[PDB]
Amino acid sequence: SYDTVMDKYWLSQYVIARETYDWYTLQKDYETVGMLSSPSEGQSYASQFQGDKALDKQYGSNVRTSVTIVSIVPNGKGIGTVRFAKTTKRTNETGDGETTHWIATIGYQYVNPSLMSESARLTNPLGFNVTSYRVDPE
Repeated sequence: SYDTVMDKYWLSQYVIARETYDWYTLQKDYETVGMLSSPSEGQSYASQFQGDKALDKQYGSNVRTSVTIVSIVPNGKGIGTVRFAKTTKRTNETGDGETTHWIATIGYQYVNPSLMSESARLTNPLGFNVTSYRVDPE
């Protein structure tokens, strides 16, 4: 399925943007999630970078969390399931970090792309749009 392959691409892009923590990549990841999410899901994502305990304020460049996509099942019923690993490393230090495994359940749709600017279509050509997101331990 062309649709299946394309859904997998965007679900993958979304999880990577949303679960990665990299100081030098943060603004771009943040905007990618923002652009690919509904207002409600976007504000909910953003809450982690708000306030005193905002993640960037706490970590700076001393922590990096990298994502590895393990498997993806879209279901054609507007929900996709993404299994992935997170590896967190304290950048100044050595070793390999902790790796943990998760399952993201993602509600998503595609919105008419004609209703966006050509510029916005350069980052989201198909109107991919995440309406709900949850992450649960394996």
